[PDB]
Amino acid sequence: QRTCLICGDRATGLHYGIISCEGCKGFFKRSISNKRVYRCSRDKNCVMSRKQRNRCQYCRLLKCLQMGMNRKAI
Amino acid sequence: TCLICGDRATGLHYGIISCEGCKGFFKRSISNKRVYRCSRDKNCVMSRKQRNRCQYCRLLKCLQMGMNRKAIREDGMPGGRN
DNA sequence: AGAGGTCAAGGCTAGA
DNA sequence: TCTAGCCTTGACCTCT
Ligand SMILES: [Zn+2]
Ligand SMILES: [Zn+2]
Ligand SMILES: [Zn+2]
Ligand SMILES: [Zn+2]
Repeated sequence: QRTCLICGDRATGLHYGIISCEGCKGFFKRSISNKRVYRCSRDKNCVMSRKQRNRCQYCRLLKCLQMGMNRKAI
Repeated sequence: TCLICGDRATGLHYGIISCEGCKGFFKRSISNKRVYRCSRDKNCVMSRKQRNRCQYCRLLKCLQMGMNRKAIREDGMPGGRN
């Protein structure tokens, strides 16, 4: 019963290097494959939870990379 | 093809085959708890260029054809599978 | 397992 | 106001 290193949601195994949920797995895949560049509309310190992760793409991706998700896979 | 207005369907939405218009209309009608009223004989015809002439008959047609109110999520989370 | 793919949920905001 | 075309998302799915 392990948790996503990004948002704390239930994790389903390792994805792109680190334990994570299906949401952050899918989010990271789409951000890298499509070369998306996000920007925080606030203070670059947005909360990452199941209910609030979708409210800032920039901080979500930043967390993904900081926690160790490997872009090289794609 | 949309079961409500005949417009081209984009897939299943809230239970039945429907277009993006009726998809969004049903979502807005349920989430905002809208009550509409018909200004005629509660029998307005539903087509692409006419569905927007009576919100009451459009919503009644949505429910008749099987659009499910329970398909709007209380937690408001997107994606996944039902 | 852990990649990539599926496709109906909800989100955004032009255009009427 | 409201509409709907298009985008973003994620629990399952197939594939390597
Ligand atoms: Zn996560
Ligand atoms: Zn942020
Ligand atoms: Zn329709
Ligand atoms: Zn009517």
